[PDB]
Amino acid sequence: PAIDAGYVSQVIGPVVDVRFDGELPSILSSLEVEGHSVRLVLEVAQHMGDNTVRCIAMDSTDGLVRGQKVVDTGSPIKVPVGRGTLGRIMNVIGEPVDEQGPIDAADIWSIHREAPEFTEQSTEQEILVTGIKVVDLLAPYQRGGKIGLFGGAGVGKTVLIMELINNVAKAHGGFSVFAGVGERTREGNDLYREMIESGVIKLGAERGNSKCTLVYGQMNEPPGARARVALTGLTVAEYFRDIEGQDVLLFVDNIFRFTQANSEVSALLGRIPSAVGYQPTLATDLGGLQERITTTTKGSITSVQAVYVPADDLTDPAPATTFAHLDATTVLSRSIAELGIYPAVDPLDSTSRMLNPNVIGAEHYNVARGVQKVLQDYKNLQDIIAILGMDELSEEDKLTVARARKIQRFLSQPFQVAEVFTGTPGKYVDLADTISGFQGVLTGKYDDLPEMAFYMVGDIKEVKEKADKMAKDIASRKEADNKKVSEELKDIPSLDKLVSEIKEVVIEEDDGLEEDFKAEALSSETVVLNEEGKSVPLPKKN
Amino acid sequence: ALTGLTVAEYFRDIEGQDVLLFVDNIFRFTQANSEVSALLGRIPSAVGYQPTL
Amino acid sequence: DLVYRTGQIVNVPIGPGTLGRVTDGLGQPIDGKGPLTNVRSSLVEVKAPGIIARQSVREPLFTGVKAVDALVPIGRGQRELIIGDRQTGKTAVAIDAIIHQKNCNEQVPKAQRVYCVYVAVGQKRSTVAQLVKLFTQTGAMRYTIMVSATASDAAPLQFLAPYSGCAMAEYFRDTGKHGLIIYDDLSKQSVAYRQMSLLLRRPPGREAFPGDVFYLHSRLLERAAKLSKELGGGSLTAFPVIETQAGDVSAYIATNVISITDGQIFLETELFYKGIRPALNVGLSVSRVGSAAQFPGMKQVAGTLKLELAQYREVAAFAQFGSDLDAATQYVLERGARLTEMLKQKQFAPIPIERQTVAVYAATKGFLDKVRVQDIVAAEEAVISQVNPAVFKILKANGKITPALDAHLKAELRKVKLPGA
Amino acid sequence: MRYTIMVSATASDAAPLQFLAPYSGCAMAEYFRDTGKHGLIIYDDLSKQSVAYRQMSLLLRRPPGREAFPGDVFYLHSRLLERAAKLSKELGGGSLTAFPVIETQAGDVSAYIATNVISITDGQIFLETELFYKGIRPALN
Amino acid sequence: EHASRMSAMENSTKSAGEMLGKLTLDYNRKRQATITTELIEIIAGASALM
Ligand SMILES: Nc1ncnc2c1ncn2[C@@H]1O[C@H](COP(=O)(O)OP(=O)(O)OP(=O)(O)O)[C@@H](O)[C@H]1O
Ligand SMILES: Nc1ncnc2c1ncn2[C@@H]1O[C@H](COP(=O)(O)OP(=O)(O)O)[C@@H](O)[C@H]1O
Ligand SMILES: [Mg+2]
Ligand SMILES: [Mg+2]
Repeated sequence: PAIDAGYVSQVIGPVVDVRFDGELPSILSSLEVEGHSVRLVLEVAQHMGDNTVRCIAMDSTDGLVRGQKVVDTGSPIKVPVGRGTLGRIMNVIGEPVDEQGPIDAADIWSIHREAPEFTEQSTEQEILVTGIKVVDLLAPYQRGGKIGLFGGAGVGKTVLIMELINNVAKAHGGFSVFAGVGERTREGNDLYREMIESGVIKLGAERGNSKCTLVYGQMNEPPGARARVALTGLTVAEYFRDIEGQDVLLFVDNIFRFTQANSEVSALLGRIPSAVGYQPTLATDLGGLQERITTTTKGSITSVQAVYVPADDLTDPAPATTFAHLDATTVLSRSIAELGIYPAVDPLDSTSRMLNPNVIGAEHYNVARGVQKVLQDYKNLQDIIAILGMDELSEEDKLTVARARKIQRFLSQPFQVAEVFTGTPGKYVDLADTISGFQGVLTGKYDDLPEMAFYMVGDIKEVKEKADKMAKDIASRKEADNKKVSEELKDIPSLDKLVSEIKEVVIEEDDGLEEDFKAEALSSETVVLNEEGKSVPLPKKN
Repeated sequence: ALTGLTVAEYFRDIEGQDVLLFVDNIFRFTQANSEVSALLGRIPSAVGYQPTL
Repeated sequence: DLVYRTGQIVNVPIGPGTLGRVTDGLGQPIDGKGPLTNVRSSLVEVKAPGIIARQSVREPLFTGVKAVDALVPIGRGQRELIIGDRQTGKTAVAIDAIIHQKNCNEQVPKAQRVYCVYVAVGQKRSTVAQLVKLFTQTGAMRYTIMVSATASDAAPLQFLAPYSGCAMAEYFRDTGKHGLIIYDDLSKQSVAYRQMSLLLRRPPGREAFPGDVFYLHSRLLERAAKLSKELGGGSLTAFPVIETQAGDVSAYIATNVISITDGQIFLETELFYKGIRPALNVGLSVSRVGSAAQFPGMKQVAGTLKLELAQYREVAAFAQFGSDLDAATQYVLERGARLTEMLKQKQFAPIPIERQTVAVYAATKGFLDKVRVQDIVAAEEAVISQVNPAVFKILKANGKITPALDAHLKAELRKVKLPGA
Repeated sequence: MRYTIMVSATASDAAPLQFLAPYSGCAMAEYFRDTGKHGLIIYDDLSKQSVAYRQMSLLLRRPPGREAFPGDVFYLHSRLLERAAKLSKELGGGSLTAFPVIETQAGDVSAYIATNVISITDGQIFLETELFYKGIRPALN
Repeated sequence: EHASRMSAMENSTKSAGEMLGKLTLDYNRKRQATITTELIEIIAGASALM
């Protein structure tokens, strides 16, 4: 019993060293610390030599003493997988955090795998329509591909990824998985309460008809939990892909927090830092995780990942490494959002492998390249229009400016998840309505309409119906003089008897915060521990 | 760059002749000393060259 | 020197005995009023409440600021960033919120009161002392805890003073009451944590900050939550303050806390020196969590206010300054300037919410179009004084502008003597 | 694919496999150069070999340099690309032509690995992202 | 023509003074990031040896 039990050698933040006297655990193996306040799981990261392993804790390390018994589980972090995880919230180590009881697991799968091999790769470029005009036209999404949403803290990567849940997850026949990695715990409770009323997640006896598994490793967790909760989110999605053969949706709200939390531990693993301050293993940690999210021959994972750019720097090495792992990138811009254009997608920075005329048809492809042509031509004039105004341009270039100012309002779209704080209802735009709507502004069919008629409308039907409303309303200044007459004895009583029908609420003096308060006696002198462990005051020496 | 200079210094000193020494990319002399500088145990100077640049 | 262990993780005294007390970053009082009496020790490093432990933000937290409570509405349990340059009114907004809770706590019942905690990280000790005199001569100190790690204090004391003040504020959240925590100068704490990290010889990242400087603020701000009904239902509202350099909000710590908090209050330095105080950047300041937790009636009339201020920013700086004038949208230029002057407000005078929505109903409906722009702050001060005070009791109690009330509101708004004109 | 070999050390592979795959593929392409045939090698993402080589040297505790790259990262690409030659008639007359690919960040040609391979290779094919969106495909500057 | 050019060039000095004032701060942020970046490259190369 003395063997197969290591003791804590040293604790440096989230990094714990454990010395095993008899036999060392493998790298990626999971450990358990005896006698902690919570269930503290360590995952072996390095063999340091001299019979010590180097581990990363999955919870906080405060309260760890350097003699604590650590038990080897003989396996990596194993999480419950299967249809019993549907409608449940799991943390990084597979514990249920939704207070619905234990998870009825079909299996207990390790979170660490090799990527699926070269012979198990599928080459099937089928489009996935999202109902978003800037997404369906300029950077269309693959039905079984990896999708990145690049954003700069407040540009709308979460509102876009919630609209993708609102648009393509209801129309999907398979199972969704949400990996909340390093995001706001308020958003994880918002998504949970929204998926319960929508019937995506059902509680109690109807739990088997749920279509979503939530895995949450949010930004209140230590960096060991945020570095492995993406691996927990893949493992639930990899079971439905491999074993169940399903088409899986995987939404990873900010995958950058996987990279950032691996940099918080790499300072304490004794590594020399790489470029700007990230770990030297940036490309192989991200490449080891992103290569497990693939469409194989027995199942497809349509993954939509949000990527946070750290200081609106796309050349930062953590967003720049992620660009090579994706089939469709949707780079959102801070400067587009300051114009009020939502979703704030940069049309000259978002790319897709699907934007190819042999995949989406030559009629859809030629419109997208024509939209990007006049948006680039408007960007080439951006400093001449600044320092000299539009009066110095050509008459063939002022037509380029006016058309590009129209389509960048026409790429804007109201969302069904943004209707709560914007008031305007959401617009789902079909694919053929976007290609036909953007033919008309390029050819010149809508040079009659103003620029602001294209702002925040769904279809090209809705820009004509808004151009009328902008000119009925300026004629509505001469409409009528509204008088409110003879209503005082109809149904409105008075002011003074309106005061008498309010309900006075009793204001309580002496707020009474001494209720249920125990108030332990904190004395003046600092109470310390002597060599026999008793609580004594400080001695009178310095 | 010292090997070809030694041939040019023999024609100058012993032969007494006038020499033309063409050195293509003397930058690569300074670059090659930078590729071994951290392995010789020298902490780096400015932009990434050796302290003895 | 001999080092003794105290036996316990780093703890501060929390409880009802912390109200009224000025405190350093470790728990011991500095105001010279004796030790903390009715108090108990809890950890400064508590894991934030999870997903089931929280609920949706439903109840409003009235700031007392007109440009805040109308445009950027803030609910109980929210984290709202106050971000801007130096001397742009960052504290002018935070300490109007603390003073306004003193006015509201004398009218709401016992379980609806808001207890404030003000953490001063890296401030001058004189400005902390001038702030306790403000909170004492107002009476706000009865509901306020004051944590202060000043500029001469050590860098671990400034690192820990937000966590010390949050644990003193988490006493009210965990007991069903409502808390309001203000981390003045959020960036400061990160500079003090950058000092500890570089002196520990840890590898610096971007702007020489450590890799866990996001986790420095994400761990702190996730503890401001609206708890569920099986946890008392108490809330904690955070107001972190971030000072930007030359209005650059794409900085490392600035974009860190923007990607943590729910909304932001961008205070622009250009509007602050043009007399528009509070200088709320209306285009950039959002709050998408406390928008559902807004006072109705104020929600009725500020939907028109931010819609008219939206098209006012379409006539921004090229009225005739750029090329020409059209004189058809002259009306919105002489109305957006009226809604701008409506939201200006003097310092240390927070307004109740039922008197703010009448001042916006007087402006957004058109009862001040005759008033010239020089005398609107005199006009709306004459609106609240001359309209009878019975209408403010109806709008507070009903919680909305009822169709019986806007008849008597429009009756009372046409018989006020506006200055000038 | 009848005439093509494909060496693929992907992103999930170890860092010494991506570091060695340009040399593994060049040795396969050197069979045709050394036997009188003609080869054509494409080192796609040679900017990703230097990142894989940086990971090994930083973890072998070799001291970092410009952008934490090793000091000998010029010699990483100079000894690789100089193996692409046109041999003499006494060595068969065979050839090997290389197309290394370097990805820049926001058009910054002045990057560290970018300026090394520009000074090593004979020509350059510059592809600008602003000429790409003007309809000019291939976006040759 | 001479009096509308006098106003169109006042709007050009105001536009090329707002562009210059914004690009000065963009240079000053890139100046401060540059001295911080190569200094971190020197300490990381010195901590590997010392
Ligand atoms: N609404 C207001 N009306 C008038 N003056 C105001 C208003 N709000 C703030 N001020 C004044 O503006 C000045 C700015 O001080 P304040 O503490 O509000 O700024 P700050 O952003 O906290 O500055 P610092 O970076 O120095 O802490 C003070 O003189 C304050 O009295
Ligand atoms: N689709 C949208 N429609 C309207 N406003 C939006 C939209 N997306 C983002 N915004 C605005 O930008 C903010 C970004 O919020 P959020 O998406 O949560 O940020 P982040 O991108 O950092 O996750 C919103 O609070 C809102 O003010
Ligand atoms: Mg987010
Ligand atoms: Mg201040």
